[PDB]
Amino acid sequence: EINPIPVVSAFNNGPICAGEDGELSATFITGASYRWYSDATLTTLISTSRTPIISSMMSSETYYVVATVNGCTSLADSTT
Amino acid sequence: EINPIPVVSAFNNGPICAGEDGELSATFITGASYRWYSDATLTTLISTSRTPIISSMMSSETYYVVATVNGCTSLADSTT
Repeated sequence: EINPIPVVSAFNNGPICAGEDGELSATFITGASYRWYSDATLTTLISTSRTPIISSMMSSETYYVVATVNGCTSLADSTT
Repeated sequence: EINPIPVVSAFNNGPICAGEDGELSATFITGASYRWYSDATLTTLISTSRTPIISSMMSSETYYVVATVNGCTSLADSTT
């Protein structure tokens, strides 16, 4: 059985005002797990949710997402 | 049948102000049960929920989580 590699895209709420809670989201892939990272090298894990909430953002920041399907991992996408 | 060992990660709401209700969460594993402990030795059980609520926290505290799948237990993760 040769499994396909899933493709996932990342998104956000558009510009947000400092002090507000930012939200991240990603495309839904049936059966996929998701992992969000703060590092470009994917070494620090933030959360494991399709749509995590980031409390009290005071400054611009970037996030990376990897989706996993049937043991196969997507390339990470990113959003700012 | 040889079952895999599940991997579960723990999270929280980020810094919270004293007197507020803190929340814990953990990665979702399909079919897993969850157990949260207050002790590093996993001897005191707090709750059995993926996302328990901790009322009125007045000080920093740490929690441990174990997920169980098909009778196999994960290593405990932790969050502060």
